[PDB]
Amino acid sequence: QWEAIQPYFDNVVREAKNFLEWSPNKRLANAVTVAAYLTSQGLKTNQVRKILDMARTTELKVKRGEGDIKDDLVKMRYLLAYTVGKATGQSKYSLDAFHRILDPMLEVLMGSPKKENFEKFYDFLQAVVAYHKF
Amino acid sequence: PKFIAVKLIPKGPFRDIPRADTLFGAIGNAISAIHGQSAVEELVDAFVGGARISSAFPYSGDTYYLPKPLSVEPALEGILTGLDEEERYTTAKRLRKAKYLDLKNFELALRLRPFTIPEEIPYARVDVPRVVLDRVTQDSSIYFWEEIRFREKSGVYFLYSGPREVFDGYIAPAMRFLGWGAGLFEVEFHEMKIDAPGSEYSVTLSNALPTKTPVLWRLLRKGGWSFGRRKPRMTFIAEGSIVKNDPGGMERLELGLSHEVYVYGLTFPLGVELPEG
Amino acid sequence: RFYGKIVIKGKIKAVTGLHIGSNPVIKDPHTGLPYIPGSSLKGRLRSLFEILVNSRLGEWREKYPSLANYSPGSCRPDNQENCGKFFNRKINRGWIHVCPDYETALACPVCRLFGASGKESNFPSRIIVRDAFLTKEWEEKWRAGEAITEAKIEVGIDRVTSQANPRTNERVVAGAEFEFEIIYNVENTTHWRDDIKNLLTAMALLEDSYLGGSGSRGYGKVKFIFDSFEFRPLDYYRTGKDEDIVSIDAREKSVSDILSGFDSLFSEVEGKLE
Amino acid sequence: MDRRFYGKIVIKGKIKAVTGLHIGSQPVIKDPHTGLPYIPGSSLKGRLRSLFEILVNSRLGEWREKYPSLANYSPGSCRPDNQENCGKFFNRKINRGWIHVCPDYETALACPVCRLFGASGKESNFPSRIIVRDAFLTKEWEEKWRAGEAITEAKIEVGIDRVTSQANPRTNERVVAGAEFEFEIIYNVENTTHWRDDIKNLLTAMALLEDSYLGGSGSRGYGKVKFIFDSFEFRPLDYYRTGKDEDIVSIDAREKSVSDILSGFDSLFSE
RNA sequence: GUGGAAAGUGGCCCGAAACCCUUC
Repeated sequence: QWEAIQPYFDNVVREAKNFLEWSPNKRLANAVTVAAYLTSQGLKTNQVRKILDMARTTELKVKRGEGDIKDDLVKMRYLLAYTVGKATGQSKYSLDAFHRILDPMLEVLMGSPKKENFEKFYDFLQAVVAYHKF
Repeated sequence: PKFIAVKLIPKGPFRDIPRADTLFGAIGNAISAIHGQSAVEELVDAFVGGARISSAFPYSGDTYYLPKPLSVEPALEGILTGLDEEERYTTAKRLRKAKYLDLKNFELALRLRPFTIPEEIPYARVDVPRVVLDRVTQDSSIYFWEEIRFREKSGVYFLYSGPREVFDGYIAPAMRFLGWGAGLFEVEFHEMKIDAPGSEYSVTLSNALPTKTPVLWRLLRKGGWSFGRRKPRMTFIAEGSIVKNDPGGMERLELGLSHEVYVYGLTFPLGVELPEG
Repeated sequence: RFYGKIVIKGKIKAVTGLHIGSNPVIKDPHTGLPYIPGSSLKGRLRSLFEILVNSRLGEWREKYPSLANYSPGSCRPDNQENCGKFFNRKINRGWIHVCPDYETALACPVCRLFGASGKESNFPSRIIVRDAFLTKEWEEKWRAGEAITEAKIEVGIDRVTSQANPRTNERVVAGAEFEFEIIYNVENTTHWRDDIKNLLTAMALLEDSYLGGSGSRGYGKVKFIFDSFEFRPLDYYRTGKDEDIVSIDAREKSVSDILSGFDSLFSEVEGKLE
Repeated sequence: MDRRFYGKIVIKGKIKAVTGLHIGSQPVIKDPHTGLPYIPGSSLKGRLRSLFEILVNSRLGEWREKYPSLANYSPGSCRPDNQENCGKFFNRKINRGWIHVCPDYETALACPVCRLFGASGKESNFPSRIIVRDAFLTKEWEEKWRAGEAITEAKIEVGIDRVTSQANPRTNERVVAGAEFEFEIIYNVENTTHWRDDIKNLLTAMALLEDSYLGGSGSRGYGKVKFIFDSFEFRPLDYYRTGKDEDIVSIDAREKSVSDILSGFDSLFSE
């Protein structure tokens, strides 16, 4: 089922927290394995669906809505730990695998980065999602 | 020969590539529109009688394509001896799809040297299935009427081997007059250079009406209504063949209108040394 | 003669998108972009204008004197050409308006602004509707993706089973300026004022009716924001360093441009007039 | 045979839907760039037309001479006899369903539905004479969406049948109750005697749509559209040809119960 | 003095039918 290469791929993403100036296959080649660990545990979609709506709305705010996501990125950062605190037993044992990636990414990526800088993270946000079903 | 070029930046589709005589029709209607009624090509008779038009391809970038020195079709196997013994089929690329060539593969596509064919051709001869409509009701009537369609940065050009006084007096005002939608047109003048060796027998660069002198030439048949009544067929040499036993095939007077339409076909040389024939 | 080539240059915003078809897909020439073909713009721009003068033929009748032998109708009941109802020209199924002679079509206000043919007539259309080609905002918008088309699905809902069926449409994205242009020959200077007023009338019939395919349920609703009325009298071609009219550009609403600033725009072109 | 328009009466819409709205696509339906809700014209036109022809199906027994080409039909259904024309007031197999389409011109010129929503078929194909704009979300809710306070909130249903309720759920993502959709609707006016019995014939359908729903699962809510009109104005050919900034404007006070401004239809009207 | 001159890929079509976010 779960094997230690998969949290070590998560640890490559979490300790090599810098993906922003990296290759566009460094995202996808890890995003399978990440989601593989994220589908090795349960991680059903409907509690993750609160996160993705905050992405797509801020993605439309990227597409000529504002200059950046300055204050609204906090509630993207907040609601992950909120779901962690809400998660109980069969979920907080598992949902932290989704949690341990977006916080250390968005830490320095709340440096008010460019829309072309954040799009490289939003593509990873999308990139995790489909391999839940695959 | 430092003959200048005229690059026509399009903005969209053309009906056809203008076939080196339809411009001289269009130049005629242009100088019929401007300059009154008697500064028209009757007055420009002795001025195109020493200077030529001779259309050619688009460019697709800045690589000014040029049609073919047709004097490489006889002894193509005499050219490509340097290749391996599977050179036939590159000859079929340089005979059957032999359409247009780069300049660097045109100063040595003649003069008996191993040229190379290009492939970035800015054609989209597309099949645009246009209009179907009745003013009150349905209409089914898919009548096609296809047109040509270009690339992103391409465009037709043509040449001008003449004195620049005559160019800027008739044709250069007319080349901005030309600018149903397919007349999309922005004009940008230029100069050009061609190496062009000794002038025994060489290319015409136009569509051609010769004076009875046949040497290795694709035949053409060009119609054209040209203010109403259908012009005759007027058998032509195609783009770029070799009639240089002293040409000067005069423009042909026609009949049908009040003032005569008279069709182009007078050519201008280049440099080729052809193998035999 | 020729004292001509008025350039109306502008941008047409499709407020709810377009469906100039060819799954039905839009016309996409060589780069994958869509575009309004200038054929469709001229065609809808003559259908609206021809039905306008179909309603209004019996009352103009002195201005445009050749439009008096018609007495409105279509010649689809009496299946013959040249029938005096309004319009014959049976092409394959349709019936459009074309005057069958040049001498008549020097005066028919629709026909002398989009031309005439058939047998021994040959009137040139006096207008050049350039195809509009996706101005440089939405070209650079397209380069990063942005999905310039939009697959839209409708259904034929029944009422005794309430079943349905996919009929996809794939229209252009709602809101896209297209770099719209119009070139017009200004032969017969006495005709010209009413002529470009009539072209602006036909364009003002748009923004209130459907361009582009399956209209009347969305899919049309275009807006001309045309910037620069120009002029190219007879000196723009023999020369062209200077000396041509450039009109006001910014917020010219076509339902207000038609006369409320037009005679303030006409009189500068009256300054050349030759 | 003539189209012969002079007219284009327009109504400026404003369908503030209350209690939800779920129009569907491939989830609400904004395919263009400004992600939003909107009502795409054709879902309003088809819900107008099917409801109006359901009214005409029951009320054909008393008009029956007015709109004379209606009298070629029966109030039944072409469901059992699967022929594309049967003599009943339902025909025109689309792919598996049936809609009312008069397959002629002169039978469609008089038909009280088909003179207002267009014919099709062999050789005939009447133009619909009504123009149903795509209803985009108004500028007020655009400004109130830029500032947070989100529109298009989701909603979960379940299939809790009369078994052990292991009900598989299904989210729907309807539009929030209260959404001004800035609607616009144009009707081409031709040959005036053919006119006053048309928009009065039209609004009743919208009145029925004021009682019924549009947009999706309307049997469990999701309707209540409340067409609070804005313009009721009319744009004659006397200024499409010569635009002097003049127009013939009606009044949009609250609504009409049943055609209270039938008298004010003809206030300054000859065409 | 232009293989020309006139020629809306158009007309019709609800993304609809049903479903208690509730039980153990």
